[PDB]
Amino acid sequence: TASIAQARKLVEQLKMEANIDRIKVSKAAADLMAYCEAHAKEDPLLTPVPASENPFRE
Amino acid sequence: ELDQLRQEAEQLKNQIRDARKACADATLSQITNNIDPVGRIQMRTRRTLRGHLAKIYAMHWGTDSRLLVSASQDGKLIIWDSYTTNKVHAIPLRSSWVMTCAYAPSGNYVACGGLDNICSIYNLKTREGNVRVSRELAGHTGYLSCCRFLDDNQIVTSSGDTTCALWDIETGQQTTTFTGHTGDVMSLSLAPDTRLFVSGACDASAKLWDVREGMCRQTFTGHESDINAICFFPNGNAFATGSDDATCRLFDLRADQELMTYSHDNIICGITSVSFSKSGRLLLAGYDDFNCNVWDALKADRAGVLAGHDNRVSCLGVTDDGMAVATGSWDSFLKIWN
Amino acid sequence: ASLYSLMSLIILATLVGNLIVIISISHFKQLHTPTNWLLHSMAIVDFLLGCLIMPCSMVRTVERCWYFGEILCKVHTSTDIMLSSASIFHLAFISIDRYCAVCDPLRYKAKINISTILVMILVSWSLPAVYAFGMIFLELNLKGVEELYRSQVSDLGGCSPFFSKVSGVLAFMTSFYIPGSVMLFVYYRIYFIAKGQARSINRTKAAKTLGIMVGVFLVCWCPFFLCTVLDPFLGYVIPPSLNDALYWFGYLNSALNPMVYAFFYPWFRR
Amino acid sequence: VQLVESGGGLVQPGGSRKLSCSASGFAFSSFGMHWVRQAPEKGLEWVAYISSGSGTIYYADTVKGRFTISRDDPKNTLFLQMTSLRSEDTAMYYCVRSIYYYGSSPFDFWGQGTTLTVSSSSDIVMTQATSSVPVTPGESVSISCRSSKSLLHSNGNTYLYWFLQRPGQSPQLLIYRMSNLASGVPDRFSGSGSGTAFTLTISRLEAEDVGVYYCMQHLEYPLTFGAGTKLEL
Amino acid sequence: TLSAEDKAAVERSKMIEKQLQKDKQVYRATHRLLLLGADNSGKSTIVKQMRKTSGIFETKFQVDKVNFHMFDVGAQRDERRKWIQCFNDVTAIIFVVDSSDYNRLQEALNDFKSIWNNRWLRTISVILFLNKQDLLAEKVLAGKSKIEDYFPEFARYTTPEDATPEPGEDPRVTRAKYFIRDEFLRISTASGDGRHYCYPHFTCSVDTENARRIFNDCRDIIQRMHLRQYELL
Ligand SMILES: NCCc1ccc(Oc2ccc(O)cc2)c(I)c1
Repeated sequence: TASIAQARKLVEQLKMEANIDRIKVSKAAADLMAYCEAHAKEDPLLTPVPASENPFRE
Repeated sequence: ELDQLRQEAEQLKNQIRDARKACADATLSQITNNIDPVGRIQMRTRRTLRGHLAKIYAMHWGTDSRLLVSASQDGKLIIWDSYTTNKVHAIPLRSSWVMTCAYAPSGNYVACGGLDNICSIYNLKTREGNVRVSRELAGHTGYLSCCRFLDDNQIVTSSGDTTCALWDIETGQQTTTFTGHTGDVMSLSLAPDTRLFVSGACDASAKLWDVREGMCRQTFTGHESDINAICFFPNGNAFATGSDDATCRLFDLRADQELMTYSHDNIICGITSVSFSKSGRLLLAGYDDFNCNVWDALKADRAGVLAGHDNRVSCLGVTDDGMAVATGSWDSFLKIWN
Repeated sequence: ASLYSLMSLIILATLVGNLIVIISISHFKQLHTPTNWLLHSMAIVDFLLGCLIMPCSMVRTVERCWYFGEILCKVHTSTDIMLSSASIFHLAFISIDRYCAVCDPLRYKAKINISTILVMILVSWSLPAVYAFGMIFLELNLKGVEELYRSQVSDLGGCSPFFSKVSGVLAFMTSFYIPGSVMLFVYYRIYFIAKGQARSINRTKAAKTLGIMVGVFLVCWCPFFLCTVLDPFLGYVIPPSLNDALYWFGYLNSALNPMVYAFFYPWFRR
Repeated sequence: VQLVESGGGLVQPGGSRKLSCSASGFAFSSFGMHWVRQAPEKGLEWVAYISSGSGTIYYADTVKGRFTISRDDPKNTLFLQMTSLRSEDTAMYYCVRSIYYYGSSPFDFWGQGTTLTVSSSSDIVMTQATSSVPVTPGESVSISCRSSKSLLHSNGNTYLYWFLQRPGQSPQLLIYRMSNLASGVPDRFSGSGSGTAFTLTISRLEAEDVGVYYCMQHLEYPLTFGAGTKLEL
Repeated sequence: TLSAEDKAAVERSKMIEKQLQKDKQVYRATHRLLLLGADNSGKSTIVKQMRKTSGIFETKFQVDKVNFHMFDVGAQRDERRKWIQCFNDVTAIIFVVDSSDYNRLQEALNDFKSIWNNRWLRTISVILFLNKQDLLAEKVLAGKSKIEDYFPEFARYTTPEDATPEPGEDPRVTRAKYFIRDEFLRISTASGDGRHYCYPHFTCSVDTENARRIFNDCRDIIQRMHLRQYELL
């Protein structure tokens, strides 16, 4: 019967994902936030550029 | 027997859930509450592209931030010039039921596919002045739903037979096959370094895959309905999804836990497509309500509405340098905002 | 004093409706079907009628005199005729389009395209243009009755249009029977078909929209065109008061056209 | 991808002949066609031009009322009509394919040419200071071109072309828009400029680099050619 | 558009805009239909008489100088919820039912109920075909099979007065045929609120008259749609 074979592979795959290293949740909050200020000065959508440096004027 | 295997799977799931719960330390909203809000964003339509007959399903920006390609329900591919509003190419398709389209990073090829269960590759740079098909990728059982280029000889396709695959244009053979999903896969996203990719299916789950290894590494859950579109954060450790329950979530690869939720009580429709800005500060998502809401990726506050379409928005796209944003809709009209 | 206010409401009511329909169709991309272009042209025509013809005719009716020249009376007669014919032709073409849509369901989109609507629009503005100016300026209608006609209108300084016996019949059969019979035939056939359909689907709204269209048209034009025809055949007895009265039923028809052809429909109301 | 021309010969003054250029191997109906004249011992010169849709036609200021151009899409054949040939109307004629869109490379392929012998202002002036120079097989070579007006446009494009016709064969294309390299050209040729003066730099050198280099511009469409510099090894 | 290259690009764009006008006319004159059924239902035989992991099939037929395009779903999974929203603008949907097996009729009624109530399939009429009618006649004359064994309500049924039994070979055959038809009729009329309709028909093995039936049904469907829009219905 192939029913046992299908469940056997499913059990093996689940235990592989359980052995991973997890970082602190609040630690990833700072890393995600830090990238925002480091690139906020080069975001045309965030800061509306004047009508002279954009190619979509008029 | 099947009795002990089910209990073992359940207890592995319980252990994983307990580990994830213990990993939780604090909410990102609490950390971000001490930053001033972005404010009010007001974009206006700068260009309008006309010429499509039937409904528009997908589009993709070019790497030069000037050219783009769009697909229509009538079986036509059109390449647009965003600056001068000119038309460069018009490629008729053998099958009119196309559902996705892609543009090569090098700018030499384009791809499309649909209910025909075939992914086609078109060559744009030929000695003779005409666009001709190069290879057709056959082997999938369901309908093609998404496709993204890796280089001039590698492509990743998503199909409705619950399986993903990695192809090789030179040989036309399935190099790798990805299995595990129970429902059909609707969308996929690629990382900037092209080492890993994610996808979402109708089983309300998302999985992370390894290109060389061909095996799943991590799984994400939390949505109450099917997944319609997925986008990947610029850093490389996060991604966002969109579903039909008026709800979007952000997931962290390293933290293995759901982040804040972007939803509103005045929205009862479903999300069709999602995208990020160049700096990842603003989140843009299309909906069934004919509008394109703009959210704050850090404070979960909606700031900006992109209205002007006469039907549902089916696709979105943010250019490489962040100069503009393009939207598509079922009214066969494309609008460029700024 | 009461008479002035009565004719002032008609002038205000026309321009408003026509400018609304002329904006709603040029700006909104949803209503870019070939069918709406003819409605847009008709709206432009009655806006022009309302913003040219109505004011001077008013001073005139009231002063019971025309103190603005003789190289202007002629211009007015010619632009009043021309613009009435364009509106009637637009109505007839609308009826023809409705018939084509109703009686040919599987070939409506193929036969009714932009290339036919454009031809219809040209034809409607051009055909009266080569007719009204030619008969007024070259005087196709004053032949043989110059003495009596002038004795009646020129000696008194009037500006009322004058017409002869055969010029009159021409007028009738080009600006009333030719579009008047079309409409009627089309809308008689359009009623019996709808009846059967409802019978079947159930085994009427047709009697209430069609019966209104026909009726508005005919109250506004049957008395005026007929009187004119018999006016010469009897001995020119109509008083000028009754004559302008008859006149104020064409301007009434151009006021009520758009409230009947645009707002009565859910699609556009939305 | 090959072009064949027919016609030519020797005729008496005041005669008339029809020249044809036959295309084969590509979608001829989507490329514009040009006629380029070259005297036996002089440089190149533009003649006429017909667009892909036949909606635009230009003629040289030298002759406008005597030359007629025509094309036929179904059989892929170009035509040229000449009436009342003069003494000056003796040179080599070529038909040049060209397509115009974003990122395109016009003037990429040339024909073989047919000879025709006849018995006896506001345009931008393009000049080349030098005409010949001996070099070493392995050193660097610099070729300079000059213009009487700024070729830079408001958009940001500089319309400069390099051809380098070989001594005995048809011309080719090396650099288009003063900065972009062609397809089959080895990655050793380069070009640079500032707006009025331009230079062509060749890093290495081989026996196949012998030839005459030509200078052309496409700013406001006078289509004036340069003088040409010959290289001997 | 000041430069000549920009003008040529504009001309090319205008050419592209003019071949996209011919397509419109052809699209505005065609009608699209969707074909649905099951393994037992002989839809393949019907589409063959009308005339690899393939995804979708296409069949073309013409009647009275009117072109119809029909799309048959090929090798696909058992789930149809997702891709059914791409056919919300077709003229009509053709459904084929095999009236020869038992509880396969029950599956057909379940599928018809599922399709009829679909939200994305509103404003779409359904044409119903009852295929393989000769097997039904041959399966009741020999006995050995009773409808009442599966449907207990067959006993409390009779031939309606409005019935028109053109063959009239046996009253039992007509009774069973009208019971089977009236099942689908009651399912169809259970809802709809007059926006869409059902057109059942009796189809034989060959039945070389289905094209006329489809033409008449499509004609009837578009006339009611136009009468609803101009308020006459
Ligand atoms: N609008 C009512 C005032 C009015 C309008 C038009 C008129 O002239 C004609 C127009 C068309 C014809 O076929 C014959 C005559 C006249 I006289 C009076």
